[PDB]
Amino acid sequence: QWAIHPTFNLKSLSCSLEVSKDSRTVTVSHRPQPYRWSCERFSTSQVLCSQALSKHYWEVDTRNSHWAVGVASWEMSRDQVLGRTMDSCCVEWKGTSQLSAWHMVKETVLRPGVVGIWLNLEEGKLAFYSVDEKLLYECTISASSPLYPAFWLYGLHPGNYLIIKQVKV
Amino acid sequence: SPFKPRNYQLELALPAMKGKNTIICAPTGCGKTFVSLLICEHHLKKFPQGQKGKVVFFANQIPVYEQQKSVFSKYFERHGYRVTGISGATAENVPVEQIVENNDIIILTPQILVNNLKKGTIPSLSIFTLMIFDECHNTSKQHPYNMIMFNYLDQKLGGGPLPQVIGLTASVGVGDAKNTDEALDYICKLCASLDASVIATVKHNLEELEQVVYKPQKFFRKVESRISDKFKYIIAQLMRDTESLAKRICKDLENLSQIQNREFGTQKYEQWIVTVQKACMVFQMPKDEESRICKALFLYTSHLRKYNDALIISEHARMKDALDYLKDFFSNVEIEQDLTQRFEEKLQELESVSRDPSNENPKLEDLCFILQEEYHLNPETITILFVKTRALVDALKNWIEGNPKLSFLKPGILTGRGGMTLPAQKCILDAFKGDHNILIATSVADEGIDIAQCNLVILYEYVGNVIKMIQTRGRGRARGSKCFLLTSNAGVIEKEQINMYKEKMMNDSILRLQTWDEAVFREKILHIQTHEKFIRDSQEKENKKLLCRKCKALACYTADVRVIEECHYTVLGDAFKECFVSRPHPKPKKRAKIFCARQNCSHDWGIHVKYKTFEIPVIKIESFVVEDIATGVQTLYSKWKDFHFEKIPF
Ligand SMILES: Nc1ncnc2c1ncn2[C@@H]1O[C@H](COP(=O)(O)OP(=O)(O)O)[C@@H](O)[C@H]1O
Ligand code: ALF
Ligand SMILES: [Mg+2]
Ligand SMILES: [Zn+2]
Repeated sequence: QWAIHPTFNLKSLSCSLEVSKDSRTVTVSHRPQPYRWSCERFSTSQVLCSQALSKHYWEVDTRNSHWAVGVASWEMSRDQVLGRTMDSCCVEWKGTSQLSAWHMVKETVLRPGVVGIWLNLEEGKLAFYSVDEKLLYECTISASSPLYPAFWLYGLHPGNYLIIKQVKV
Repeated sequence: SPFKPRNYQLELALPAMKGKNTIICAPTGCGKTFVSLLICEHHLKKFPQGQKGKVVFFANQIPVYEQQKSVFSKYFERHGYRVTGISGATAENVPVEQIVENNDIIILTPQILVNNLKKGTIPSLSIFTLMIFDECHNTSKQHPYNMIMFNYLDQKLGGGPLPQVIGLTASVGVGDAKNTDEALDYICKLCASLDASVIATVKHNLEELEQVVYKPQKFFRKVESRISDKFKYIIAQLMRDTESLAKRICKDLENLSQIQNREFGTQKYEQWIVTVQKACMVFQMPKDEESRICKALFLYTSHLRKYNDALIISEHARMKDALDYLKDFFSNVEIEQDLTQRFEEKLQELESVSRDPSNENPKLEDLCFILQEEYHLNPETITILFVKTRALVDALKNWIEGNPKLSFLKPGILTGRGGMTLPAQKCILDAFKGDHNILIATSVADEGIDIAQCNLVILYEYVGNVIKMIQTRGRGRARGSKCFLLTSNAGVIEKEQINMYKEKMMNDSILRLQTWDEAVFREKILHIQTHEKFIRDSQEKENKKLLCRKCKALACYTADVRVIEECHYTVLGDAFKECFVSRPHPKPKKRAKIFCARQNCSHDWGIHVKYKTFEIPVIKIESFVVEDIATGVQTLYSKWKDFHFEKIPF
């Protein structure tokens, strides 16, 4: 019930990464996509969900290479790397074939899978899940500024796409 | 000691162990150096008591020389054999005639051996018994390896004992074949050039090779250019203006050079400018107006060339660098006042567009992206970046150190001597074993640097023949490595693809050659050697005036020039002591430079220097035009070898 039906935003898209017309699919293009030059542009292969979040649940699949999914504020630096700055907290499947959760400077590492995020700002709790279901690392983080899901995709493996999966109650 | 010999090393060693002159062809990283170690050890230990033999090992580039010397020294210390090396580094070197005799293993750079052989201090090659040629694919038209082999073969075919020859390679090279037949011909000619009967490639223990050696993966990155470039447009407008200015004075110069449809940022334009120069400063008139026209055209063409260089650097390097170069030229250095006004007019617009980051060079943008995403994926990795020119090495060093986004990178420069020195190269190399993470290298990083950890190779518009492709790709000794060719031209990508094929076709041709029956191979090799030796043997068998290239002032005459130490040129006489003027505080200060006497002509002729006791000025032929004392003809000499005269000592 608490789950929302999110969608990507087309203002923070990376020139290397492409989005489908339905805006339910992201993927890595073979060639760069020329786009507007702006201070918003990441200049790096991650994107943000369109919906702002100021009791919401949304889940993505990791089927089809190297990915990071988490939460980030708007006040984050555009050129900064996802998951290592103050405003961001994420889980990434690193190149050592391991899954980890990244905090301000730290990295707690622990078999990948289809993941889900459930947040409650009133209780200020963040929970990550694996559907098989299963549980991932849970934290107690509440942000003053409203947040967005932040997704980083591997930028050099063409044919690697990410879809947020829309389950129903 | 801890190194355990693997099977394929013994397989490769076998034919050399038997005692035939052989070539070894193995993929990069398999450890051919250890194979050389084993062959040398077995060959040296074979001799009976009271008799001993020598071993010689070459290398082209200095860092490779240093690392091979270190490897040999560490391995052969325990047996007690004495090793040593010679290079350009050793100063006041003990005469080699016996440093060859004193030691067992000697490491060199082939130019030293060629020098000694030509001078004759070393009598003959028979003093040695085993010659090892690393990176043996370079034995070709005039490379020093081939001259050593020329001495070897000229000795053998005519009438003492001769040493065994071993060569190592990772790619024998395909030359310019268009079909398997020509590749086979090229490989046969190569084998003939160094007198080898056997080519050794690992086949029995192949499967062992696949999990021992990881093949690096290849990728391409095409980057488009910007449709609208403010700096390009404004500099092109300056080009059009300066071209109109130059056109107006001269009666004609469209017709002087056959070149047509000259673009602005192309090397063809640079060749056109050079041709116009070399055709105009040689043009004669029946007199001061002649000098004035020469000066005007000289200045116009010089600024044209400098701006064209700025354009090409701008399209290659970052925005700021081109303006830096142009401003330095203008500040360091009538009509020139006019051109200075023209440039200072636009200076501020140029700076404004330079400091607008939206118009950044896209190649640098994509390179930042590649480094960022890789270092995000793997926090720790060692990467190498390949460029064409040292100026770009400095530019990339500064640009990498000045980007807040790339705080990860810790840079390390590497280039050939002359300029980094030998111990500096050794320290930079050893550091990578440490706090450095990226290495910016010129062409010297080919033919084996052997960094135990490298997972990323980047080519910045760097392409060539198949040998360079293979040797560049092979650097990624670490498993999971990758190579990325970054370019803004499709033809480069096409050349890379066709080179990959050429590698495949060569690799098939060598396997075809391996099937041939023995003693027919050797027969055709002997035939080729005989024919080539015959071909080479029969192949071979005043007081003029010099004047300033910019103001046509009578500089001197060749009857007053005396060469010192056969290698410096100077002139004595008070007449020359008036024709020039030094500068009070010379730009290096590190010694006073020479300049044209007339304030109209500020042209640098030469430089002061002191022989053992005497301070004298020396000039460069690059400063004058030569004119006959009898006729009015002129030519231009770019290099003293072409000039012919009565060379007289001090
Ligand atoms: N017995 C061994 N076990 C493991 N590594 C070895 C062994 N012998 C040599 N090597 C490795 O081989 C490398 C030398 O390879 P090299 O012959 O220079 O490559 P290439 O064939 O491209 O010239 C060294 O870095 C060394 O670590
Ligand atoms: F001989 Al190599 F890398 F090809 F050392
Ligand atoms: Mg080698
Ligand atoms: Zn002059």
